[PDB]
Amino acid sequence: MKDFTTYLSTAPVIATIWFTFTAGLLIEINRYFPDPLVF
Amino acid sequence: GMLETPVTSAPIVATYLSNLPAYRTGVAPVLRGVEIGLAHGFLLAGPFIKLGPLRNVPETAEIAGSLSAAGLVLILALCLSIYGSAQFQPLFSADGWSEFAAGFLVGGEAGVAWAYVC
Amino acid sequence: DIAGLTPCSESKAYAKLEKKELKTLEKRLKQYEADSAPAVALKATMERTKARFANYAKAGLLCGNDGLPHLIADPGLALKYGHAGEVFIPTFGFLYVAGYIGYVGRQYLIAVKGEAKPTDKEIIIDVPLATKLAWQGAGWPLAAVQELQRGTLLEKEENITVSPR
Amino acid sequence: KVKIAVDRNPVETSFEKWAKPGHFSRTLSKGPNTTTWIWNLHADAHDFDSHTSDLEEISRKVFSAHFGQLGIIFIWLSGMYFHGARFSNYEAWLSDPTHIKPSAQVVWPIVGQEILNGDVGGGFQGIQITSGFFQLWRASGITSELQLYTTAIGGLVMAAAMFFAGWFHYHKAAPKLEWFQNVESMLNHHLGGLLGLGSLAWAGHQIHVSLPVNKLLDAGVDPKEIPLPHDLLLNRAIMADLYPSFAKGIAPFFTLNWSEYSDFLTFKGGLNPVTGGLWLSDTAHHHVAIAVLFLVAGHMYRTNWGIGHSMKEILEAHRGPFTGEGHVGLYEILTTSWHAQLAINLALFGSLSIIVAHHMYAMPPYPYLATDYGTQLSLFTHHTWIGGFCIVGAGAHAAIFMVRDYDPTNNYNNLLDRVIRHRDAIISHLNWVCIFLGFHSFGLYIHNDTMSALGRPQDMFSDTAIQLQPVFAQWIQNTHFLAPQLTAPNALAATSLTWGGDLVAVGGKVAMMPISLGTSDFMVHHIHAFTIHVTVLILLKGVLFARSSRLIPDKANLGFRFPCDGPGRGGTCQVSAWDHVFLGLFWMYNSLSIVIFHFSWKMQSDVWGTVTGVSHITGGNFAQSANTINGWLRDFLWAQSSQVIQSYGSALSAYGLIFLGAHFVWAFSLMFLFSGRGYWQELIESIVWAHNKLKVAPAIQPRALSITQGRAVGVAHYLLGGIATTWSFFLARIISVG
Amino acid sequence: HKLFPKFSQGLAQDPTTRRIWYGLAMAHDFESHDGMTEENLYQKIFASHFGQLS
Amino acid sequence: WTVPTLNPDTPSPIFGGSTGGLLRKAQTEEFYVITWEAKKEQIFEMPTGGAAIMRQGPNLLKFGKKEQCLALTTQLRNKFKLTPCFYRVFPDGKVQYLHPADGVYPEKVNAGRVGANQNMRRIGQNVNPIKVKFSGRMMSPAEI
Amino acid sequence: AHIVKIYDTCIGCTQCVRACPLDVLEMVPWDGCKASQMASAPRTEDCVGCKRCETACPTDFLSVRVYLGSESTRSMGLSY
Amino acid sequence: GPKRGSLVKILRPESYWFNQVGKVVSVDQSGVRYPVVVRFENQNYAGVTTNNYALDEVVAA
Ligand code: CLA
Ligand code: CLA
Ligand code: CLA
Ligand code: CLA
Ligand code: CLA
Ligand code: CLA
Ligand code: CLA
Repeated sequence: MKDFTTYLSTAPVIATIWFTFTAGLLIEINRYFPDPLVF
Repeated sequence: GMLETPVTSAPIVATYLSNLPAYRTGVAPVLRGVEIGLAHGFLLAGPFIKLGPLRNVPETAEIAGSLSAAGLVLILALCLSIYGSAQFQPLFSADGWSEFAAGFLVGGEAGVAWAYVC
Repeated sequence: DIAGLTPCSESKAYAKLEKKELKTLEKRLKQYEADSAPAVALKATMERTKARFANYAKAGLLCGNDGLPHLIADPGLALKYGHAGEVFIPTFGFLYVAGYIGYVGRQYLIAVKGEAKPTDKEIIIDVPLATKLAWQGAGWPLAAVQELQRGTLLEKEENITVSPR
Repeated sequence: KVKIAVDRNPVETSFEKWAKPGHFSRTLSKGPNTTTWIWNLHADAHDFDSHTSDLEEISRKVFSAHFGQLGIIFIWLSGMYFHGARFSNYEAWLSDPTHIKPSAQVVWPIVGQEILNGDVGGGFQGIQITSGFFQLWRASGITSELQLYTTAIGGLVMAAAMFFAGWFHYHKAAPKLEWFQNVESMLNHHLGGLLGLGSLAWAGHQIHVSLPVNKLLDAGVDPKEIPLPHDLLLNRAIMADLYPSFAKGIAPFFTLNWSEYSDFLTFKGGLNPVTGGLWLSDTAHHHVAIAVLFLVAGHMYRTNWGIGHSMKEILEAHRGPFTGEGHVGLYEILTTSWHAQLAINLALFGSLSIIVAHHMYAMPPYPYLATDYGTQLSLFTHHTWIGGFCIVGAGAHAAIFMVRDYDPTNNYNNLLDRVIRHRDAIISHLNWVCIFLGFHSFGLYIHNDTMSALGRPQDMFSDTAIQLQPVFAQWIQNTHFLAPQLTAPNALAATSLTWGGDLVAVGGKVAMMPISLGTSDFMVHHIHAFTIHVTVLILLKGVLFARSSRLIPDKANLGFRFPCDGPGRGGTCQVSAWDHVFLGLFWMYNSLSIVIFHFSWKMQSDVWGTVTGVSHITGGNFAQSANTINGWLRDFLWAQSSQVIQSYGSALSAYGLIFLGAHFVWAFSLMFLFSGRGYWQELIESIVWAHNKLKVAPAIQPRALSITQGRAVGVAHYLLGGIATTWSFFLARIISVG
Repeated sequence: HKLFPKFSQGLAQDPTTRRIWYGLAMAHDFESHDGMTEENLYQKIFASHFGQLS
Repeated sequence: WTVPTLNPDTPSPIFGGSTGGLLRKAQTEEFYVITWEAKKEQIFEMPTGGAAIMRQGPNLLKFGKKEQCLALTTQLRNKFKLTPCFYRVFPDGKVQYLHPADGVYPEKVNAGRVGANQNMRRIGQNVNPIKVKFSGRMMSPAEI
Repeated sequence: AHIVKIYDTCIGCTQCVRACPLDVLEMVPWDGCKASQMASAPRTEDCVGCKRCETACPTDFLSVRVYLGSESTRSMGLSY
Repeated sequence: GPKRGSLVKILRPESYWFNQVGKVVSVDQSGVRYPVVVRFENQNYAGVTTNNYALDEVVAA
């Protein structure tokens, strides 16, 4: 389990999780606030 | 060692190559040139006549094709002359190659004129 | 107004473009049922289109001859005519989040160079230390100008240089 | 003695080596110091020969890898069936195949991408799919979404079984090397069990499920009203109502009175006229015959009993005066080298995929397929590309064998040796014939361009000027069309409409008509011959000179993949066989792009179109326009690019976006192909200085990509760009004019 | 060996077809010819300039 | 150690004949002749492509360029533990021995070799290209 | 002929010598390094300029340098 | 010069590790021209981490 957490701490897995979080956050913001251009 | 093939080491191939006029080793370069020219101009007169730009006009297709064949034979004789001037500074000499190129010019023009006289 | 541009709520090509997009959506709408899911999705599309055009007319945007919103990138002209929300507030918002990312990366690099395996902490990310620096990175402009004023933001000329210089 | 041989518990299942990147390589297990390491880690991840020298361990690794691949493919099939059941208009399409467009992908309503859900019919909105799954599912007799859902669950379960099989046969019970080396037994089991029992069980499903359901579908009865397949198995009276042969049961099979099975095992030929696909009765007879043939073929090699042939004995028996020892040593080569096997199997698998493309366009096997012009173009093009890639791969792994596994002290005066020993003659003759083909094939086009530009059309190579008719192909076509009358008496029609004959139309569209071959077809076929010969030249030269040349006498010691041997001796860039694969990849792209262009234009011009006479999609311009490059430039690319360039504001807008994106990626590749890593390394030096100035220089040192990686990135973005460009062009074109 | 190019005997002793191309390419690079001094450099550049004007 | 002589009457390895052998350079300019003595009959790899059987005793091959003889020397020296020497032969008949020109192989130091082309300085201690302008030719600053 | 030079940073590791595919370099007696060995290039007329020696040299910067010069039939690696 | 294990700073200008810091392995006490063996924790483009230097090319910093 320690080795599995080290594997999850490796670089492409963290890039995948972090870009999934960032893309989902932007997707959620563009859903609930549709089409923002200003402010 | 060299690879063995029927194509490079056949006796019929060796006799045919020894009988072709670029190989006889004791005939004159003028004679080699006129025989090679009588072969090549006679074969070269054909496709200019049959496929040239004047091929569909009567009585002038053969004239224009033979005239273009004679022009190409003149270009080939100039090519032979400058090849000899570059390469050599009996067939493989300066005087011998100049004799061979003049013989090719004469034999090629004769072969074109005999392919017309047809 | 600015640069000969009319406001979008006054512009006529803006209203023509709104009417044209509604016309295309209702020509696509008129070949289905009423309670069907394509009709529901197209009515949601028309609702979002009307809401978008109303919001852009409400925000005071400037339209041209084509009926399209134009942005003003000049701090004084934007702050004078009420257009700081389109370039000026977005550029300071971007600079805040971009310096956030850069300062958290720089603090992670300085934290992992002080061990016996900096490349190992670069390949396999130290997640508690990375989350610690990611939460502490909110005071990055204050921390950056303090590290500037102490002379510790910058390395001296112990850098790698070529033969020429 | 053929038997099961297995080692118990060789490799422990543990997450430890997941946490140690590059564990498999002694070099890469040291850790990263520069960025090059990462790339190496992914490049050498699956090169199992460079991991261990033990053939057994390598063989086990490839076995479990193959299981992983099969599990991935099963996940993919599961996905296709599930999306076909839940997010499609398949039932509506079943009720009206001629006026509903197959769609099985829907997009969510965010950021305006909702417009991609277009009006495909059936009260549905989505992206029209061109994989041909709907036609496959109708041909298989599927009628409801429930059956597709159950197929999805089944495929997912099978994927879990495949990944368990991988884990099991690597970590728990891993086969021994002498198990893997039982190639005679492997051929027997794969020819009998796989191909044989595969086509037998499929013929079973066809005869018992496909034929009645599709007979009713062609009769016109509502799919929901059609009896479920299990009722067809259960009550043989219904089977006897449709085909009275089934009344007599399996008595004519065992009593050898097979003629009474003519109701469902036919030899009609042609296409089903109300449906535009091959007769399923012909397909059933075909799979029964194929089954019996392969089950006969699978009992050829000796295993645990005296009967049966021996592969090494058949190889060592064929020796002549011209070739010396003949096929001696080839058995030893093909039972110890995975790369040789991969070369052979890739070559025939690619060629087979190209044959699949041609035979599936020419003899449409699925119902309502020939008139789904987008599906036809997509399938042909796709399988042609896959084919070409596998051929290039064959050349690659042939060369890899030549460098790593070739050992002449077991391979001495042999077929392979003599090929190596007269390679200069081989390459020089191939060289000459490539130049000859290039000059006369391309020169006719340049000649035509010049004559057309000079206002002298009577001097062109065309059907009205100087004609170059494909007399041989026309003769073969005519013979094929006249075959049912004399040389195939039991055939009611020719095997394909393209030979000649009448015209089969479905829903007002042309399914297939006779294809005529003229001067333009002559010219494109010789272009094809030229490009294929050049590709063969590059790849074959790569494999024949992989070990040595007059330039690099000891090239074998430098490996398969290496940049060069320095700027000396005039310059030795791209001397490696890998670099020959790299150039062969570009030439393969060239060849297959002209092939798919030929197919697209020829079909749209002389085959496809509506029936009122037939009005073709491009009016029949091929025969007069496909003799000049300007003709291809204007009448094909420029003319048919209208649909892609004006696809904005509609459901096809994604094809415009991917048109532009693909152009961009193609161009982006040129930076890597045209440049070199010295410049980039120095640029990175300056940037590294800038990062050092701000204390942000990474501990893993930024390095420019290697020479070979620059070439690899280059060719990959080049292929992706070009192929995706033609993809967007094709799909937008054929969907809008289809 | 051969005469062309006269400005470089290192290229004139080349037995390959590289000699013709490199004689074509290094012809107007007067700073790297055989026996070139500085006065000769400026004088040949002056003559070439007149050629450009003509 | 004395400089050995070429025996042209030395038996050659068993080889069926490649297309990658000699050309007109061997007849006009030069070709090289490699000679070794084997302990047993054994198959090796020809540098021009193909396989060949070396004889038991004196062997003799002839190649076009020098790197072919070096490649066969490296193969016979690291794979078979043999000691070959290859010569340079002209169409006159002039025979030029080399490798090992000292008799001892160049990968180990031998007393009596004169050091050639040795700059007694660092590479960073070279002059600038301005200091070597307008000599009789193109010069690099490392030539002086 | 290509210009091959040896510089005094040589540590006599013999790597360049065993990397040259042409037998151009050799090791000579010397006193400047602990190995008491120095490289030398007495046969640069046969040098093709492949730079395997430079790839094999460990020192930073290089102790063997190949300056590509005028081409001959031996330096172009021609067999014809 | 410097003792074993101490940190120096490289001032050979064409070195890869010029203006950077390494660690002394040994200093040879013969008449060798470049006796100071310095190891570096990062590799050059050749993948080498060790180089000989002179006494006036290293500064104990
Ligand atoms: C990137 C370069 C740039 C350029 C070309 C402009 C251009 C302009 N600025 Mg802007 N400005 C900029 C950046 C720039 N700005 C920045 C970074 C700031 C924040 C410091 C401002 C703050 C600002 C204010 C408060 C005002 C302008 C104004 C203007 C307009 C007239 C002034 C002029 O011609 O000066 C040429 C511009 C420069 C040499 C760049 C430096 C800008 C300085 C810092 C401010 C200049 C203000 C100026 C003295 C006010 C003139 C009043 C006007 C009625 C005559 C002109 C369109 C004025 C306006 O609204 O006109 C209608 C105005 O009141 N700018
Ligand atoms: C799930 C439980 C499990 C665990 C803990 C292990 C553990 C191990 N395996 Mg085993 N094995 C398993 C199941 C498991 N295996 C399965 C299901 C298979 C069949 C594929 C195998 C077949 C197998 C082989 C052939 C080998 C191993 C090896 C190993 C050892 C090292 C491998 C490693 O660290 O890389 C971890 C690997 C990864 C984290 C990558 C997973 C790759 C999958 C298949 C990716 C598929 C993704 C797909 C392509 C989507 C991509 C989309 C797009 C982004 C491209 C390690 C002890 C190796 C060994 O023992 O060497 C001495 C070895 O050679 N395993
Ligand atoms: C008649 C029995 C039989 C059948 C049907 C197969 C079928 C297959 N083998 Mg072969 N194999 C067999 C006997 C058989 N084998 C024997 C006796 C040997 C030893 C001489 C081998 C040695 C062998 C090796 C080394 C490899 C194969 C591989 C394959 C697969 C090729 C991929 C493909 O295109 O299939 C299409 C895909 C399908 C038809 C999917 C259905 C597959 C299921 C599992 C049915 C196949 C029957 C299977 C043998 C039963 C296993 C039961 C198990 C619980 C004990 C295919 C599934 C390759 C492979 O991919 O490994 C994973 C491979 O590398 N086989
Ligand atoms: C290869 C695949 C395949 C399969 C699976 C079938 C299957 C079938 N066909 Mg056939 N068929 C096929 C190919 C196939 N066919 C081909 C290629 C042709 C063309 C020649 C035909 C032409 C044909 C005709 C004309 C007819 C059939 C019929 C049948 C059905 C009955 C046959 C029978 O009596 O078998 C013999 C019986 C068995 C094999 C018994 C199976 C063994 C049992 C299940 C073992 C159970 C043991 C276990 C211990 C007990 C259970 C315990 C448990 C409950 C706990 C059966 C569904 C008949 C039919 O019903 O049509 C609708 C029929 O009239 N077929
Ligand atoms: C237009 C683009 C283009 C063209 C014309 C060529 C042409 C050629 N390639 Mg090249 N290639 C290309 C792109 C191109 N390539 C690119 C982008 C790459 C990078 C991947 C390559 C990489 C590559 C490889 C790896 C190989 C080739 C080879 C060849 C030659 C094939 C032999 C042949 O067909 O001779 C026939 C000549 C032609 C088809 C050229 C047109 C000739 C015209 C029609 C007639 C000429 C008469 C002329 C008008 C008279 C002029 C008179 C005037 C001077 C006064 C041919 C010269 C191959 C080769 O040389 O082996 C034989 C080979 O192996 N190329
Ligand atoms: C490359 C392929 C190719 C071919 C086959 C042709 C063919 C032709 N051209 Mg075209 N042309 C081409 C490329 C080609 N061209 C290109 C690239 C350009 C642009 C530069 C042109 C521009 C052009 C112009 C402006 C014209 C032509 C014309 C013609 C026609 C007359 C040519 C002629 O009379 O030559 C003379 C014939 C020969 C020189 C024959 C030599 C070749 C022989 C037959 C090979 C035989 C080898 C033999 C089998 C070996 C046997 C060995 C054994 C005995 C031992 C002919 C149909 C003319 C025309 O009007 O046509 C209607 C014309 O005016 N062409
Ligand atoms: C004031 C004008 C001027 C003068 C007096 C010079 C003088 C010189 N230049 Mg400089 N230079 C100039 C402008 C000038 N240059 C311009 C405008 C460019 C950008 C193109 C350059 C870029 C440049 C480079 C990169 C180099 C020089 C070099 C040189 C030196 C040698 C020239 C030589 O030997 O090449 C001989 C010239 C050729 C072999 C020309 C080949 C033909 C070229 C590639 C164009 C081909 C296109 C073709 C004509 C189109 C035909 C179309 C067809 C359909 C008809 C000489 C000192 C060289 C140097 O100093 O070396 C150290 C050198 O490497 N120049």
